[PDB]
Amino acid sequence: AGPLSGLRVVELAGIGPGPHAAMILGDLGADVVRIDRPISRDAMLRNRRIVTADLKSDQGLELALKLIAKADVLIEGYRPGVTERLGLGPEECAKVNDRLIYARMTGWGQTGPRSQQAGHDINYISLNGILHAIGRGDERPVPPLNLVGDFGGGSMFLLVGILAALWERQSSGKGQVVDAAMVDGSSVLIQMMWAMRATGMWTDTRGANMLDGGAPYYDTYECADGRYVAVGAIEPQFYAAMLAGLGLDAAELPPQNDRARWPELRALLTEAFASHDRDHWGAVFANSDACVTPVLAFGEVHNEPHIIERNTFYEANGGWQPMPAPRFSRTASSQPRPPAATIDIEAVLTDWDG
Amino acid sequence: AGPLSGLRVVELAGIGPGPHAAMILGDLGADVVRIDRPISRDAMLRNRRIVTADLKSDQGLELALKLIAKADVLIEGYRPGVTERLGLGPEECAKVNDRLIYARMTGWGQTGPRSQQAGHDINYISLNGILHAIGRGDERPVPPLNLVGDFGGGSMFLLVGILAALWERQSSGKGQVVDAAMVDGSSVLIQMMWAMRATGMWTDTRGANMLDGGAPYYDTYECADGRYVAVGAIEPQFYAAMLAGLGLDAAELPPQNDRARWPELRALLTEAFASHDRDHWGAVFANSDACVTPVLAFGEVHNEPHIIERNTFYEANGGWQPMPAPRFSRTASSQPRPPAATIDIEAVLTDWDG
Ligand SMILES: CC(C)Cc1ccc([C@@H](C)C(=O)SCCNC(=O)CCNC(=O)[C@H](O)C(C)(C)COP(=O)(O)OP(=O)(O)OC[C@H]2O[C@@H]([n+]3c[nH]c4c(N)ncnc43)[C@H](O)[C@@H]2OP(=O)(O)O)cc1
Ligand SMILES: CC(C)Cc1ccc([C@H](C)C(=O)SCCNC(=O)CCNC(=O)[C@H](O)C(C)(C)COP(=O)(O)OP(=O)(O)OC[C@H]2O[C@@H]([n+]3c[nH]c4c(N)ncnc43)[C@H](O)[C@@H]2OP(=O)(O)O)cc1
Repeated sequence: AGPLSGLRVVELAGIGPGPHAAMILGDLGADVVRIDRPISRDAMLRNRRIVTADLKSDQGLELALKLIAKADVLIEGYRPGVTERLGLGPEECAKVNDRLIYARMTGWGQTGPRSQQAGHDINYISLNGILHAIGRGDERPVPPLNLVGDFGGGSMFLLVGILAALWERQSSGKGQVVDAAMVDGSSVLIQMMWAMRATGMWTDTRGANMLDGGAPYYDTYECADGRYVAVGAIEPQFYAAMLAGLGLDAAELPPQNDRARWPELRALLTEAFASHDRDHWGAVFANSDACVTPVLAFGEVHNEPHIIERNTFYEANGGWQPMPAPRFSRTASSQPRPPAATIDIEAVLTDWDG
Repeated sequence: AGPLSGLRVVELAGIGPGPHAAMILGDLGADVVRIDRPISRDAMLRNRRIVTADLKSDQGLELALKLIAKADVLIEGYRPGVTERLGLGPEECAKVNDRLIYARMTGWGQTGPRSQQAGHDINYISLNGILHAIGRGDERPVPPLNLVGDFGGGSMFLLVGILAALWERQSSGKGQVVDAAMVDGSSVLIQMMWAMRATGMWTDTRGANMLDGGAPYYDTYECADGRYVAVGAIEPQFYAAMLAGLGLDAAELPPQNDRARWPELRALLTEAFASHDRDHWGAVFANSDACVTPVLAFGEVHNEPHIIERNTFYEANGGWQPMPAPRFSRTASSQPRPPAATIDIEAVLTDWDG
C-alpha cells in the first residue's frame, strides 16, 4: 500500500544489511522475492515471498535467472566474486535484463586489499575512525551494536543507491550496479564529525566532545532508582529550562560551556538527578523544552504515550515490531505481513510473467 | 554527474539530519538550493547553491514559493507548524506544485504528545529502547554520537522516503508529504534487535549480548601500546582463525559460546592481545579471516591502504572528507564541490526558468 508498490525485488538470502534493505523495500510496498537454499520466526523476514533454489545446480541457476529477468532490483550480500562464480553476476544478468539495479551489499567493497576478507560491522567501523570515537574516555571503545556498519552506513546506503538508480533509469532506460560498502556508507554517515574535525569542533579524544558523552549537558544520568535519564539540552534556553526543573540556581553553577569546569558542572547535575527517580524527572520535564527524557528499556517502550499514540510499533506474534518508516501522506504503507510458508517459484514466475 | 543529476531540491536551512540528507542528494548529482536566513567552512554544505531570503517577509516568501514551484523536493526540519505559519506549508506548496515531495525531518514526528517538544538525537533514542542498549553493563548508557537518531534513523530515512516518493510519482504523476521522525527511523534501524528479543536471542540487559560488547569474540581489546583491535569473529572458522593467530590452543580454552565461561575466555584473550602492540596484531592478522582489525583514530584513517585504494576519502582544504556513497557503475558521482559564495536567488530562478 506504500509508495514502492509495483516494484519487483529479488533478494539472495544473506545476513545483516542485505535482509534489512530488502525488508524496508517490502515495508514500503515492494514485491520482494527472497531466494533461499532448499515457516519463519524472524520478524526481519516480514513482507516477502520466500522461494527456494540450489543456485549451484543447473535448474536452480536457470529459475533464478528467469525470476531476475522480470525484476527491477537484485540484492546480493556475498563476498565479491561469489555471484559471478554462480553465474548470477552483473554481466550475466545484463544479458537477460539490462534494466536491472544490481545492488551489491558488502563491508569492504567490490575491490581493494580487504575486499576478499571476512568481517563484520565492528571491523568496518574500526578501520574508519568511528569505533574509536564511541564509549567513555577511560576505557576501550564499545560497539554501538551493529547499528552503524550494518544498518545506518549499510542497508540504508544500499537503499539510497537502489532508489537513486531507479530515478536514473526513468531517463536512461537502464539499470546499473550499486556498490554499497559499509566502510563507505558509514563514513558518509559520520561526515558531520569529519567536517567538525577540520574546524576545531571535534577531537580524536574519546569521550571528550560535545556529542559523545563528554558534555555534561549531552549525556545520561543515573537517577535515585538506578534507572537513567538522557539530557540533550544543547541550546542555552533549553539548558536553562533543564536547571530550573532540577531546582538549581544558574548563578551558582559554572557556565554551561566552560569546559574547564565541566567536571564540577557534571558533579552538580549528577547529585541533582540522583535525588529523585527516573519517572519523577519524566514527570518534571514532561512538556518542557529541557531536552530531558527517560531512558526506556525495550520492554517499557510499549507503555510510553508518544510511542503508543503514533503507532511506532505493532504487536506481531510474541512481541512488538517497528511499523514502517518513514511515513507517507498519500500512499501510506500497510502493517507488515508476517513471515509465511515458502511458495512455489513457478507460481512466482507465473505471477510476474516469466 | 551521479544518478540524481536532474533532481531539483530546495532545502530550507536547518541543523543535523536535514542538511545531511540534502548533502547526500547533492553528492549523487542533485541540484540542491539551500535557502538560508539573511562561503561556508562546513564541508557538510558541500554540493549546494546557497541563496538567502527572509521567509517571514512578503518578498522572501514570494521568491521561496517561486523556487519551490520549480523543484522536485523540499526539505524542512523545523517544529511541526513552523512552515505552516510561514505560508510554506504542504497545502500552500501543493497549490503551486502538486508534484513536490515535501520532506519533513523531525525527531518526534508531526503529531503526538511530544511533537512540539525540543530535543536532540539522544532524546529520540532514549524513548525507543536504543540508548538503553548501548555501552558497558556496569555503567550508565553511552550515546553513540548522533549516528543513530540524526543520521542512521534520520537523514537516511528521509532520503529513502524522498526517493520512494519519486518512484511513486512516476505512476501517479503527483507528490506527497514524507513524515520522517527519528524516533521511527531509528526503531526500524534497530528492527533486528526487536526481532531477536521475540525469540530469546536478545536481552534488555546492557552489555551482555552478542553484538553489544558482551561476547569476547565481538568487542575491542586493548593492546600493549594502549591502542586497540576490534574482534568480530562470530562464525566458528573465523573464531578458529582468530585463536590460531593468537597462538592459543582451542583445547585449553572454554568453548566460544559457553556464556557461563565468557569472563574466563575474555581474560585469556585480554592477556593475549595485551602482549603485543596494535600494529603487531595489525600485521599478524591484516590478511586473514580472523575478523581482527586495528581500531584507527580519525587522524590515522588516511594512512590505511584499503581506505587509500578505494578513495573512501578526499582531501578538501584543511582535511579529509568522505567521498559519496554508495557507488554507481555507470553514473558515478563527482568529487563534491566545496561550499561556495552565496549565489543571487534571482539567478537560480533564471536557471530553473522560475
Ligand atoms: C551547534 C549545532 C549546530 C551542532 C549540533 C548538531 C547536531 C545535533 C543533534 C544532536 C540534533 O539532534 S539537532 C536536530 C534537533 N532536532 C530536530 O531537528 C527535530 C525537529 N526540530 C525541532 O524540534 C526544532 O527545530 C529544534 C531543533 C528543537 C529547535 O527549536 P527552535 O524553537 O529553535 O526552532 P523551530 O524549528 O521551533 O522554529 C524555527 C523558527 O525559525 C523561523 N525561520 C526559519 N527559517 C527562516 C527564514 N529563512 N527567515 C525567517 N525566519 C525563519 C520560523 O519562522 C520559526 O519561528 P516560529 O516563531 O514560527 O517558531 C546537535 C547539535
Ligand atoms: C543476528 C543474526 C540473525 C543476523 C546478523 C546480522 C549482522 C551480523 C554482523 C554484525 C554482520 O556484519 S553481517 C554482514 C557481514 N559482512 C558482509 O556481509 C560483507 C560481505 N560479505 C562477506 O564478505 C561474507 O559473505 C561473510 C559475511 C564475511 C561470510 O563469509 P563466507 O565465506 O561465509 O561467505 P561468502 O560470501 O564468501 O560465500 C558465499 C557462498 O554461498 C554460496 N551460495 C549462496 N547461495 C547459494 C545457494 N542458493 N545454493 C548453494 N550455494 C549458495 C556461494 O556459492 C558461496 O560459495 P563460494 O563457493 O563462493 O564460497 C551478524 C548476524
